[PDB]
Amino acid sequence: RFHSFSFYELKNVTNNFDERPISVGGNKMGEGGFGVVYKGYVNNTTVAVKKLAAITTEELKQQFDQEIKVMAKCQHENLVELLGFSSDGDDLCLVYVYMPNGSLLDRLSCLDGTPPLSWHMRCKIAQGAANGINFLHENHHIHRDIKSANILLDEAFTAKISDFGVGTTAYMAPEALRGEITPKSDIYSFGVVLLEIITGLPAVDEHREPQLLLDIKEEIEDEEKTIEDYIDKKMNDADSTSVEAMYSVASQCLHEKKNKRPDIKKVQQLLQEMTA
Amino acid sequence: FHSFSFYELKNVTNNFDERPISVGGNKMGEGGFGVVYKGYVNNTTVAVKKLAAITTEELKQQFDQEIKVMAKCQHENLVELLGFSSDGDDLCLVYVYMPNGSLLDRLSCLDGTPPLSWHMRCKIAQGAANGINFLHENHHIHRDIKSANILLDEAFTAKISDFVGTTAYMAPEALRGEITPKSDIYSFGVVLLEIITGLPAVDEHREPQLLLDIKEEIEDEEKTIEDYIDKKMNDADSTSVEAMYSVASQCLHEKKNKRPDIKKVQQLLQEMTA
Ligand SMILES: Cc1ccc(C(=O)Nc2ccc(CN3CCN(C)CC3)c(C(F)(F)F)c2)cc1C#Cc1cnc2cccnn12
Ligand SMILES: Cc1ccc(C(=O)Nc2ccc(CN3CCN(C)CC3)c(C(F)(F)F)c2)cc1C#Cc1cnc2cccnn12
Ligand SMILES: [Co+2]
Ligand SMILES: [Co+2]
Ligand SMILES: [Co+2]
Ligand SMILES: [Co+2]
Repeated sequence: RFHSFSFYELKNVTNNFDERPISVGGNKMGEGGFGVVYKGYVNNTTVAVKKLAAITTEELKQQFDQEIKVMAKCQHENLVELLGFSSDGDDLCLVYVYMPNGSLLDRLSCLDGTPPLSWHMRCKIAQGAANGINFLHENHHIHRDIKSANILLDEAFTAKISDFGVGTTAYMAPEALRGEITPKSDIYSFGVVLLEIITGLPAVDEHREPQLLLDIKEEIEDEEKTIEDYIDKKMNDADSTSVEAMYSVASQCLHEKKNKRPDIKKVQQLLQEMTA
Repeated sequence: FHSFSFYELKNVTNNFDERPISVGGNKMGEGGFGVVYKGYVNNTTVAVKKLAAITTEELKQQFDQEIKVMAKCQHENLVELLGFSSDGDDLCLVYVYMPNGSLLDRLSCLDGTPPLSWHMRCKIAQGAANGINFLHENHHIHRDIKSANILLDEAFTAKISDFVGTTAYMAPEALRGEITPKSDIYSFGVVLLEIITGLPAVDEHREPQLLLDIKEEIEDEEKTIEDYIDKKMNDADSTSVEAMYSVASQCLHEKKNKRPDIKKVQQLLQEMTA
């Protein structure tokens, strides 16, 4: 299943856990979630290495085992993969396969000058994220934090659902803001994600009206606006038909009432008929 | 310049097909008192403004005034007027087509074009400043300086164009009716903010709605310029970004006599490039 790494290999491969950012040539790509994450290269693969730091050194462990426990079950083309771990001396380390095209969020915003995603590619990424969510649901997992920053992209730009360390309020369904734990909340957050894919806009912008992307649904329903007004201008290949089809899916996902939202298999089917 | 027969530009524009170019028509846009069409003649891709109805002979006077000013405005950084057509009706002005469109469209990455790098943006700023400087040396006030009026050729060389004012770009004294080149400087400062941020000059749904108001926020230290930098560049170092922001801040001074003149702006952008 998992390759058992030794802490000292992981130390050597991250260049002794170089803390300088990769933009400068170091190995540190991120922080947060009770650990720092470093780019490395092991077993002929570029990898992401999360080294856990120290609150209560036993709850760290708790989280360490939990992640391995859940990641063991979750293996799918459209999920991020846990290569292995190290329970070895000094620290705890988790090793994931590195996705070189980053998050869907960064590419939608064209961070660092990457070219804009085409509509074809956007459609395929939506289908893939839907498939990964479907795997999570079929096997009785709730993601509880679906967002564009939790969708990574590999060399081929295939969607890989991730969960970096109760959710993100700009993506949260009303019932989830009230404490309910259900997959239908995942479907709602995914509807927000589809709005991001269509518009290229972030989910929340404090300096924008509306501040929340989901509210554009209202503006379109009250016919103060239309979807064409919000289409990302950074594509030349987007046809009105399939854009409206994706918007329909997203709108159905964003129903305030959780039992009126489609399940993930329904979404899958609608996104299929979108490009069929 | 070249005198065209009206039927020639009619032939070359597909009889002034008014459908937009995206539909397969020839209409590039709506400017001044006429419509702008794409055409091709004499080994040159051209933009043809056909003027329409406003008193008719004042139309002819504007036509003649444009030919007179553009006839002796030939510069690397200005739009190049190729010719015209005055036989009967209508009046037509022919310019050389700029295939990379306007700075506004490229800053917004319209139709999926890649984002302009920081280096390219700096060279475009310098070129636009050179065009303004040419205009000002020859005692011309532009009166409508905006990113939509900065075109770009195959090499991304900035070309100033014109087709009163745009309120998101206007200096306070220009809003009160004054006519001075110092207003041009203020508008250029807005353009520089656009180049830094990728943001449009006005956004009705944004706080603030006017990009120029970010200066206040930065000066009132509610924010920093790094908060506003376009994310769509990987080559923007903090030093030269802050340098161009300084230039834009000086250009945006409310007191017209406290703004630098165009040559000082050229010097400052120059030093920014190092
Ligand atoms: C450091 C790191 C830590 C954790 C995870 C991670 O995604 N863990 C994960 C945990 C649980 C679940 C499923 N559960 C969710 C909770 N829910 C309550 C139950 C179901 C899933 C899921 F993928 F399946 F979704 C993933 C990924 C990375 C990464 C990475 C990485 C790889 N390449 C790059 C390139 C740039 C940045 N990162 N990066
Ligand atoms: C059709 C057309 C007509 C006119 C002009 C035009 O800019 N005329 C102009 C007239 C006067 C002046 C001088 N100022 C003196 C002081 N006066 C108060 C203001 C005026 C200047 C100036 F360049 F010098 F600025 C320019 C450009 C075009 C174009 C075009 C074109 C070509 N390719 C493309 C690609 C995309 C979009 N457009 N486009
Ligand atoms: Co604020
Ligand atoms: Co001829
Ligand atoms: Co350089
Ligand atoms: Co509104």
